[PDB]
Amino acid sequence: DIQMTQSPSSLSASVGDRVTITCRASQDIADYLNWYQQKPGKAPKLLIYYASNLQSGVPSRFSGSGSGTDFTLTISSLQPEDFATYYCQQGLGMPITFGQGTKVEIKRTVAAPSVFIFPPSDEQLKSGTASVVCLLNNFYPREAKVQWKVDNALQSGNSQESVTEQDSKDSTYSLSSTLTLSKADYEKHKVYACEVTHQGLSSPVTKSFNRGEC
Amino acid sequence: DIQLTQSPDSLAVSLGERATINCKSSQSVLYSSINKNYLAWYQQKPGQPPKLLIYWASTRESGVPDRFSGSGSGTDFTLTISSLQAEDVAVYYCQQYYSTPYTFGQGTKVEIKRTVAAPSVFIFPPSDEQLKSGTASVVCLLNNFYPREAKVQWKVDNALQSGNSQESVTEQDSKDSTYSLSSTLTLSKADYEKHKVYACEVTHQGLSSPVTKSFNRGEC
Amino acid sequence: TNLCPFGEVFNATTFASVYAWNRKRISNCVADYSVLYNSTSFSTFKCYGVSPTKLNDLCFTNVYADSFVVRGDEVRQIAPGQTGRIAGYNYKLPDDFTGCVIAWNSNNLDSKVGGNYNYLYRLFRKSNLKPFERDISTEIYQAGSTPCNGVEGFNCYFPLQSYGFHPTNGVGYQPYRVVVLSFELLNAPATVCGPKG
Amino acid sequence: EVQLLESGGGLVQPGGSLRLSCAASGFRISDEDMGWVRQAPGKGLEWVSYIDNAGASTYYADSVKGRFTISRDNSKNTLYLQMNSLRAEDTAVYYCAKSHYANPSFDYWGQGTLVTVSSASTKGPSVFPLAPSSTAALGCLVKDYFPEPVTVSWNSGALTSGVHTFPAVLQSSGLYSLSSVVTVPSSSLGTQTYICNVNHKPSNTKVDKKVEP
Amino acid sequence: QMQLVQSGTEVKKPGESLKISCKGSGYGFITYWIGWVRQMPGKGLEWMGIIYPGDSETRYSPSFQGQVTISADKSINTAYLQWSSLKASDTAIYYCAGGSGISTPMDVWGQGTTVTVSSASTKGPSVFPLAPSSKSGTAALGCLVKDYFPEPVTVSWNSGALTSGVHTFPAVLQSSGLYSLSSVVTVPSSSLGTQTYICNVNHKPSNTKVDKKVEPK
Ligand SMILES: *[C@@H]1O[C@H](CO[C@@H]2O[C@@H](C)[C@@H](O)[C@@H](O)[C@@H]2O)[C@@H](O[C@@H]2O[C@H](CO)[C@@H](O)[C@H](O)[C@H]2NC(C)=O)[C@H](O)[C@H]1NC(C)=O
Ligand SMILES: *[C@@H]1O[C@H](CO)[C@@H](O)[C@H](O)[C@H]1NC(C)=O
Ligand SMILES: [Cl-]
Ligand SMILES: [Cl-]
Ligand SMILES: [Cl-]
Ligand SMILES: [Cl-]
Ligand SMILES: [Cl-]
Repeated sequence: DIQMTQSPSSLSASVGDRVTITCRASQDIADYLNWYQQKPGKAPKLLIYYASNLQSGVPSRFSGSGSGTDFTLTISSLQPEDFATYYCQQGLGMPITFGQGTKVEIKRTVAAPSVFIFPPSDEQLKSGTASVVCLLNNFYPREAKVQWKVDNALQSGNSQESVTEQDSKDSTYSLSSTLTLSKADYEKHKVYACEVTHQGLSSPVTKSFNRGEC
Repeated sequence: DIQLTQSPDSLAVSLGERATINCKSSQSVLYSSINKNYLAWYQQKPGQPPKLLIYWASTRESGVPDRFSGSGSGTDFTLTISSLQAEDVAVYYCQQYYSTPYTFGQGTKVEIKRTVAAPSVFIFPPSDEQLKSGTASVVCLLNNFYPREAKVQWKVDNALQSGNSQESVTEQDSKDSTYSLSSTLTLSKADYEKHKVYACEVTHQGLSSPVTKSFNRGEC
Repeated sequence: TNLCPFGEVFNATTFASVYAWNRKRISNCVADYSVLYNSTSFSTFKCYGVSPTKLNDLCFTNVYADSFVVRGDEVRQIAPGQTGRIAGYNYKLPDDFTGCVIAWNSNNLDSKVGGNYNYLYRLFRKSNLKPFERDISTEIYQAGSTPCNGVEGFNCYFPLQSYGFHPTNGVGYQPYRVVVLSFELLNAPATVCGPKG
Repeated sequence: EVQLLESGGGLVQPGGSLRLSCAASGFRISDEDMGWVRQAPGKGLEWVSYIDNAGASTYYADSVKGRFTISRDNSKNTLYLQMNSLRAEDTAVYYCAKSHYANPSFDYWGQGTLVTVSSASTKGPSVFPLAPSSTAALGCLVKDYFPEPVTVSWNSGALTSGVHTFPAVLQSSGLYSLSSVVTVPSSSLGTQTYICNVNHKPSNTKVDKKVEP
Repeated sequence: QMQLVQSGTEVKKPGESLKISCKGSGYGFITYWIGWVRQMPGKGLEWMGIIYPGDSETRYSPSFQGQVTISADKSINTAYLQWSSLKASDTAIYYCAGGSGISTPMDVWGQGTTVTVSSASTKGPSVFPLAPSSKSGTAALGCLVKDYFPEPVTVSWNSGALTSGVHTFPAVLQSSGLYSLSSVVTVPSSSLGTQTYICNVNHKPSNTKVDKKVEPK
């Protein structure tokens, strides 16, 4: 196969900056190189065909150059909507091979998370399972730490979290952490708290509820 | 190679009636891409290059009158003149251009059909001036006969002559639609002076029996 | 009343490599073929099975416009019954080919000081192509008795090779752009015509 | 305009089979090259199969050779990928795409369809409220379903501002769980009504949930 | 359209070389293939070969391969047919014919080039009378035009005055290599007495004009 190696694998860049992504081919593919953009939950979109030709409907902010074994995609003025994974793909012949992708994140001001806590609904407890949900809304950068504590007891192994992809408008992230307990374990203890650590905060912020309030 | 055979070799039809010429190929001439047979018909008149009449078996060339039509498929094709007119008297060829080498049919001569007419035969002895050279030519003339098939035989003292005569025939006359033939017997002066009776015997359908015209060397 | 997109074919900015020859099917339009045969810009114009002077009177169900670049000495290979690396390994026409092969020198567009190496041909293949078949495979060709296992080496050749189009090349080694027009009449309405068809 | 509409994906047993279709419009399915490219969850793009606009030559990656077959139906203007002897590693979003050049360059892509290969059984989600306490936030917990995907809207599509529907996490039980939050003005709590619309097609379950304080 | 114009008449000795030409003029000559056709006297058409001037691709009939060279100058739209050593059996008329492609009809023809190959030299004819017999409603007389090379000769009777009943026969090649023909007029004119009957023959290749009066011996 013709191996395609992109560089870098990820990058952060502020709005308006010039972003340069390179693609190397293990063999000479002449000008048969293509660049695609893929945004969360959508099919890839062709940006550049034949090393340097811009597809219809794609803005001239994107351009491409190179030939033989070395190629470059350039975004002249990075916009918040350009957050995406960018792939190269040789079209010299079969088998078709893609590069591993380059994840482009937009660098933003430091935004501190807004933390909310949600106690288990009554229906779920009737089902016999308790799920507590901690929400970290509209923060930057992505690195955060969520720490569940029940009666000030450090929890571990009983929680999952997922993060939304970067927002195409304000470039922030959001994170939901779910602590799953049995209904019995839930009715045993009293204090349920979510401790959040982030660069935007002077100290970790904690949001708590006492079991059975308003 | 693809071979073409025309039938008939000659054809006589009256004015305003239909003439039909056939062409048989040793192999099909069909392109499956467009479903066409690669066969053409040309007309040639004396002293002129051939003129393309029909291509793709049945398509008329620009300006070709509607009297001519092409027909057939596979290995059997037909040129048809629906009503002959004086300007249709000519030799018609079929030709395949399916693949090189291009090949022609042997050609079919088309003449106007006429009522049978017997030839008027004349014999001409050699001139005394030609005999001064050392060679003698006797000429027999068959004037205004139809059909064209006619046989002349030279008899010198009732001996049949072979290989010392040549013939020539005119083309069908634009008015009488008949032919005319001239035959020349060439002898050395010595052999000419060794014999007496010089005879031309003509056989033709217009004659119930061969007509012999003769002279005797040295008689007024 | 729709004009056939022959201009897109003949006046394209860049042509295809011959191993990856381009094909565009054309129908449901009217075409003025004279724009082609009234031209003085073509170096060769070899038609097979049909008269271009009679195309303006004809309708077909499809017209295929294939196009690519080869070097000058190989232009003659674009024809039925040819033998060679182009006819065998890259672009092959059938024995009963019905269409026109139109080619012109493009040294000013496709050659370059320093050399244009972006046009490629297939040099090796295990068997000859069928008519109108394309092959964009890049497997390692085993030339000898030793298996290759997808790595270049001795008797193990990458099957594609570049033309080296420099402007100083002899005319036989200069780039020529080639358009092939195929005409086909199936059991279907014939919708691509000349003006008089 | 060119459009490629995919269908046929879903849950299939290991070793089972499935046929994906890609109905095209705006061009004739056989005039341009067509291919299938897949993406396993969170991974890169992998080309799977291809068919050209010349002699209908076909191509397959080694990872699917002998099991997949690409074809077209011209009368339906549709592309097909028949997949046999499916394995867990075949679980992916499958895309059909068109290439306008003989050198593969995919200029139009289908929306994609998810193919899940697993022995697990289809189960519909339980939807619970994430009630707001006393700018505020409220949500819906779409818990314990299989397979993916689910769709969540808010107020039947009107409420799309400040809404974060989180990616699903696979739980220890092997069932997916998900949550959808929305940020709304605090004063608007008493006046407004908030409904989360959860749709799980694989199990054919639609749940409209009222989330009240 | 398209027109093909061929070179002039040729009269050659055996062993001599020869090259005849064929020029195209008209729209779209680049599409045209030029073939050569032989027609021996009184015979049919024999295809010899074809050439595409654009790249000089040349195909010969197996009956003619090895015997001739077909070529073309594309800078003057001209195709050529040539021999290196003519034989008397090469005597024929040669046509060029064009078609806008291979496997296409021959839709345009040249006017033909007559080629006579013979060891004979230019010679004017001897005219002898075909005296009418004294026996004779209608009589017949004529003139024998013998031993002339090359063709042709023209015959008129009483200086174009008598045209009815005239039959001038096609020439004939004698074993000597010289041609001969006869012209005969059926004069039913019993006359034969100051009716005046002279034949005028012109052999332009030899500047030979001869009048001869045909009188009863
Ligand atoms: C392909 O292009 C040629 C030439 O293009 C011309 O110049 C370009 C800069 C652009 O402006 C084109 O629109 C021009 O046509 C075309 O040939 C010309 O055709 C027109 C109209 O038939 C004629 O008046 C010109 O004389 C032609 N110029 C030539 C022959 O040099 C041609 O029609 C285009 N299409 C095809 C299929 O060849
Ligand atoms: C081609 O050339 C000349 C230009 O007028 C003319 O005789 C002929 O009709 C032209 N045809 C077209 C279609 O331009
Ligand atoms: Cl960069
Ligand atoms: Cl070969
Ligand atoms: Cl080489
Ligand atoms: Cl093959
Ligand atoms: Cl195949």
